[PDB]
Amino acid sequence: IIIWFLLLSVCLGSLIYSTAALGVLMSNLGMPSYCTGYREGYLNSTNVTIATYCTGSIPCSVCLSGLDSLDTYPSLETIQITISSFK
Amino acid sequence: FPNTYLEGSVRVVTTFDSEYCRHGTCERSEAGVCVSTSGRWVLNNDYYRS
Amino acid sequence: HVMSKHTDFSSEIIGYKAIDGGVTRDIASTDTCFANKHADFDTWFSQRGGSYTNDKACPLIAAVITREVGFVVPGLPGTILRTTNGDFLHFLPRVFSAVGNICYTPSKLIEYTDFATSAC
Repeated sequence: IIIWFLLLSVCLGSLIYSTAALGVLMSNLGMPSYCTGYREGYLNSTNVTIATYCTGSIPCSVCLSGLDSLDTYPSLETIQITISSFK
Repeated sequence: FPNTYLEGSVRVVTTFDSEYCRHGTCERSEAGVCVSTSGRWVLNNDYYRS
Repeated sequence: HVMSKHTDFSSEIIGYKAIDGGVTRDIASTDTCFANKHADFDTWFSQRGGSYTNDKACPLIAAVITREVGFVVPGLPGTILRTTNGDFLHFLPRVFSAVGNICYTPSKLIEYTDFATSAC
């Protein structure tokens, strides 16, 4: 029962990896391919973050792997800190 | 942020019995009035009083 | 992804500023690591005798520019511009020459030298 679902998840992951490999081959040799639309739309878009552009969709994020984004900067964060209370 | 009545080189502030917080730093202060000769951040406590 | 160096808008830059913890601050020669996207910053820092190592876990370098470049994103200081290669850039626009790093009070804008000891 659970084994069938695990195998389905493995096959879906393998298909996603195949699409990622196709995107890598595109970035290396061109290329008119599956991942052209997402990257072409994202390059001209004003969305500095991939979360708002892809809306959390897995294939869109997979096609966009390897490109610079605002989310890659950890120094822009600011952890809220409570100062010492008293003596 | 607390209420203020003068801004610039010299500042006067008023506080209540509640904690105030700013960008990345929250602090606890008591009610009162403080006067500073410089535009530095001011709150009513022993640390700033010293 | 590996950061790259770009030289666009080099003639419009007066100086450089560092962003640490989401707040812009002045640069000192004692600092040892930065995140950089510009090549002229190497000449800017070498003339003062400084050396550094590039890493993503270090304060970003931003250039003070006299030209309105990029667009404003809420929560981020200055302006953000994206290069033709996809890399992003940061700049500090100004209206008047006597501008260092400016922070926002709820009512007015006041310059500061240190965020921890200012009305910011």
